[PDB]
Amino acid sequence: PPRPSSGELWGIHLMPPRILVECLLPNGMIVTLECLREATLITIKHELFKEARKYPLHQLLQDESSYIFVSVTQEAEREEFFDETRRLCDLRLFQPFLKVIEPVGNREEKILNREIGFAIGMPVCEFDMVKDPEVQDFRRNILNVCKEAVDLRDLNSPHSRAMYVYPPNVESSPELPKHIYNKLDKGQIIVVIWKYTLKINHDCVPEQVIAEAIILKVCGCDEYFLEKYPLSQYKYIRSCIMLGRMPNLMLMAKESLYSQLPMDCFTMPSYSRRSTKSLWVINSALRIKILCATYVNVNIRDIDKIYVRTGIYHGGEPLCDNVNTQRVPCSNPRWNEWLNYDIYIPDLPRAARLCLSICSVKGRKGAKEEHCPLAWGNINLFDYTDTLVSGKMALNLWPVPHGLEDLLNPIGVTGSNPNKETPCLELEFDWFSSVVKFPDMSVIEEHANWRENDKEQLKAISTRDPLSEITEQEKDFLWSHRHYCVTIPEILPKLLLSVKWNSRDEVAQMYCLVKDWPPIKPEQAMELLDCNYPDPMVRGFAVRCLEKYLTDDKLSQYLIQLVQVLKYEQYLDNLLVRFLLKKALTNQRIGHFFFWHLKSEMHNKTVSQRFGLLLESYCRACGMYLKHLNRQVEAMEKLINLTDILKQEKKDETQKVQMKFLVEQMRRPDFMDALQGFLSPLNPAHQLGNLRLEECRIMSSAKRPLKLNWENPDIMSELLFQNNEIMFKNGDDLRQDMLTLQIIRIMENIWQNQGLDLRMLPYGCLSIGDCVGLIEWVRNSHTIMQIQCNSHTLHQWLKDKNKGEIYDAAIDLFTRSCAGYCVATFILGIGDRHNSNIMVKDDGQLVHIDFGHFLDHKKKKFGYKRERVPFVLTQDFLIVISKGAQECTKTREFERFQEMCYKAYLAIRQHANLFINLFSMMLGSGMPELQSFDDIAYIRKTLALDKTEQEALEYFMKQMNDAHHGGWTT
Amino acid sequence: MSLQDAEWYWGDISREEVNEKLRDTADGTFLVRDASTKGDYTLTLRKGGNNKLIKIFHRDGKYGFSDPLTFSSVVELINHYRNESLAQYNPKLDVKLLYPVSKYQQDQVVKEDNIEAVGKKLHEYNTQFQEKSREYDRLYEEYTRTSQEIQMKRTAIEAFNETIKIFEEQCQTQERYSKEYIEKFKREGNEKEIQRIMHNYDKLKSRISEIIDSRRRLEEDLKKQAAEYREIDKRMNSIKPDLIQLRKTRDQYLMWLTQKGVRQ
Ligand SMILES: C[C@@H]1COCCN1c1cc(N2CCOC[C@@H]2C)nc2nc(-c3ccccn3)[nH]c12
Repeated sequence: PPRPSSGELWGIHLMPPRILVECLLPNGMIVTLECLREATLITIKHELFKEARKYPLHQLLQDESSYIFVSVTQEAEREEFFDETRRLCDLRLFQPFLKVIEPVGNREEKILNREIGFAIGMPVCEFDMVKDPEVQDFRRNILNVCKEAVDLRDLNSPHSRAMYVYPPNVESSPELPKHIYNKLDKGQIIVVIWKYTLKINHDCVPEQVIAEAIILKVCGCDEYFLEKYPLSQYKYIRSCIMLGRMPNLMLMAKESLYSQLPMDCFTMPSYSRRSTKSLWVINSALRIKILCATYVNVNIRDIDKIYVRTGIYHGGEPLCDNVNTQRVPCSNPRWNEWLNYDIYIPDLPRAARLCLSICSVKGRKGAKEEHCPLAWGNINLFDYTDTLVSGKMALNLWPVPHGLEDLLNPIGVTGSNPNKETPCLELEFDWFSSVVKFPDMSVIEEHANWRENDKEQLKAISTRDPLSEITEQEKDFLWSHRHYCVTIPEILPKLLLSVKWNSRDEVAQMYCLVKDWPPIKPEQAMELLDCNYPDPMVRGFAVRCLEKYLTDDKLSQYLIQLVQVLKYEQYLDNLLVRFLLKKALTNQRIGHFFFWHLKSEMHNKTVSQRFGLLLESYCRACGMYLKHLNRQVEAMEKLINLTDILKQEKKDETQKVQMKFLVEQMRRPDFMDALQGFLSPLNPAHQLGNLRLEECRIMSSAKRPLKLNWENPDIMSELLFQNNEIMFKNGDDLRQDMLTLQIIRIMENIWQNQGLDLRMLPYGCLSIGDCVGLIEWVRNSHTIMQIQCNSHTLHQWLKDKNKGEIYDAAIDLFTRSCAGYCVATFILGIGDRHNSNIMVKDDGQLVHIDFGHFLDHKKKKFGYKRERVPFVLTQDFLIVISKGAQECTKTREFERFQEMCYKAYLAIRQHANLFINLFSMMLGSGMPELQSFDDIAYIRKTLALDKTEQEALEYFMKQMNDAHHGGWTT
Repeated sequence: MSLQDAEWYWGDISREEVNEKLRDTADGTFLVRDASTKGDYTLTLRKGGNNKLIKIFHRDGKYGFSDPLTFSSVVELINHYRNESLAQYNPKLDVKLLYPVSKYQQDQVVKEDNIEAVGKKLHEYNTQFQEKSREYDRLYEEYTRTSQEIQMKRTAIEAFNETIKIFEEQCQTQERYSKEYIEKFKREGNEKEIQRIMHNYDKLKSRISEIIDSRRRLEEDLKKQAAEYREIDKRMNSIKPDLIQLRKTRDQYLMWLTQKGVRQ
């Protein structure tokens, strides 16, 4: 299993300087050898065999070179140590013993599987034990996606290999926004190539900038202009235009970089080598027998009885009324009751699922009896081979997620709980003298073939948001004109909601429409991948939309949600996972975050097997980046062990003692080798060179986070950044703030495209495990309280910092930063802000930290049905925006500030479909603030989607006035 | 009669409040509210474990689900389909308006007319709710910590099992290689070498006995912690129903306080 901790031995976070190691020689003798904690295996094996001569039977031992060490790791694996250059303290030994054996088997294969198992955080050999045929078929069948990528990666000789390692970080469109283009001089830009300054067009290709010299690279990082994209379309150049920065670039020879490409080679693994009645033929109703359960955890006096709640679901919607079993006492969980459902079997859709749970009923207060779910479990009615389930089945149930109050959990994952020390419910499906299977699409397409006022409605229904109300009349109206909807393709989601999914007649027809349905925009296809659209044909159409029109930067921008929706898939082998794996294997910038998003949830047993199999297929084909990923993993593992020591055994010591311990440990050889010279997980284009120990320090806070500082080893590191600072957090769940920063980054993208330079600083934030993550440290930033350590204090600090002509630049940045944050926080409902949640840079850039909760998180604690204004511009912030002018609300600067907020609020409102769908794709993520579609209703109110666009602006203006106590006017 | 005095009319409630009022209700349960757009009337019906929205259009004091708008009042429109099926309107919906959700029962929770009496009671309930909320959140931490440490211990026990298998393989290995050499030294008279082999074997057996006893102590810890998990799990499955009802009672007293005070 995954490691319990990150220490050097079980129960020991750090080995002593010297330690006794029991060595088991192949002659039966056991030798007790004292080793240095940082000694290598090639040295330990040398001292062991000189000491072995002093013991019996030494003669029948072979040469030192004929043996290697084996031991039990903290993952309970018997790992053979083929790399004898490893240190004793880095072996992750369970106990301090080593066994001597002769190496056997396919050595190169065992070395790869160990490297893959290290990156995964789980030994690859555990997948071989899995009896489930769906798991094994996934491991073998998924390889063709691996083969495809490595083939498309080395067919263009060096070029194709480079585009993989250093893809171009470009926009989705070369069209330049108006406010960005106006910053250019007659449609050209001045660039400095390393000093040889030159002015050239913005539409010019990098090759013609090279011709202007009389491959390119950004100074300070590993970003390369390897494609003929318009120089403006590159994100680095596009950003320099907006911020007015001088684009410092570097030129070099393509052979100087092509030599550093390692000719990635993929090798087929070992597991690659080593009557049916139609569903429409069945003529009976659907019935399931709830046989028995083993136990439930609840005391007999505080709960009356228990029962099993079942229901047939198609995504989030039930296909028929839920059916409960009889109520039995807690001690006798036995039913053996054939539950009958109001659904005809041939009408069961392909994605039909059974959702059940063991509930506790306690009727002891008035007539209202409380029902609480104790455990839950979901089962696909059709397996991955289109086979309807039959016979008896045992299912181990999951704990109810925190905050879930519903009696069933259809959003949850299907399959049994791998933890067998849980309640187990035995079921029994009926049989029809043969196997039952879903009919093939060709053998069903025959079943389907077997005005103006209306145009104004259909168009208006497609403009609605994905969560807007849909009456039954509008469903019949949509179903009646389902053939005229092809002219308005964007209406498909609303149309699919109008289908009677518990009817084979209507489902078959809808299949023929999506088969020849024109592709929709990617941002609209992502909706078809959430928990509301489970059908394979529907999800296949969505995948094909992404395959044709989803650019790599939008894929990287939406990667979080696209990974989360993998949990909704019924089966391991689906088109979505093949598409995502392919892109991860053809773009390393995508693969890097693909790996870390999966790795960060390997602790979650609901998805560890799915994400573990996907990670195996990826690491097995990602080429030489597996080496760099392992370097990142072991770096994080030592930071986890360090912070675990500080917050466990040394939690009752002063910072003077802890820092002395920190600088002592960080100076060790094993620690410097692991935490120096590797790529930053926040951005693999950033090289984390050597540590600046004088800047590293334990943060004086309760959670004891660590601020770390690395040198940027890039030759031209002075042009961009010389210090690379990151905060390492171990204890706080950062998924919510990773999501919030992503949404804010998406909001800024919408504003820049609509010609609104509401500059935001979306610093990096990445969750790498359970309550462990990294956060990019913004340089030169101080909290508003730190600035105050008077109303003009904040304004004088920006005056003292930026003086003269720099004053106007800073005030503009502070004002444009409030516009974005003011609008984004109100829309999302971020936790209330204060002088510690808000920070400012020396240049005026505003930075909010620790967003925390979002949406109506206070409605449950305090039942106040009101939309909050989390960021209220105090008098301090209004003075800065007004350039020090009293009557700040009446200033021309404040009028332009309101115009930004108004335009930004409407801008996000106009793209509300994208944001509703993004949250909808996170409903199964596990964030208690985002569990049901009713939690997403908060942004439908803040964006005023049920009102006209003018009413929404009036609503936003009212919220701002009621929070700032007047001053907002139009 | 008026629509305001009708029980199944709720005025300005959201779709989410309707969902909770119709959660797990039997087919036929219904209620009428104003439009979210704010026909100005939406009928919500329970059917097949879903909540079907049926819009009530209004043209020139005439009401109906579709034109021709036959009915003249929402009350007459509701009562008619309370006694006849909806299949005559649309065949997909083959049910009647049978079980009404009344605003009368919602007024039964609060039992105090005085605004000072409701406010005083609201403060009591909201105080209890925060007490039980902080209690629940503390139990959840112990629940998560215990669950994680139980998983850690079980993995360690798996590691103990594999370690013991390796050390027991050493004994068999030493037994195989010895005996052959033990017999030779016996004829060769080298009794000192027999004792060195016997001493190393005793050294291996004692280490094995210690590892076995370390696994037994860990298994005893796992047994105790697994029992503590079941007890924490029970204490949470008991306060979860009480915390829900306590929050809903708190929310209703808030509803009573808002409706009884000045509004915009
Ligand atoms: C990375 C951020 C932004 O760049 C500046 C440094 N930095 C932070 C400084 C920061 N402190 C500065 C003021 O003194 C208190 C503390 C040492 N407290 C942060 N809490 C978080 C954070 C963010 C997301 C989720 C959870 N916690 N980030 C923080």
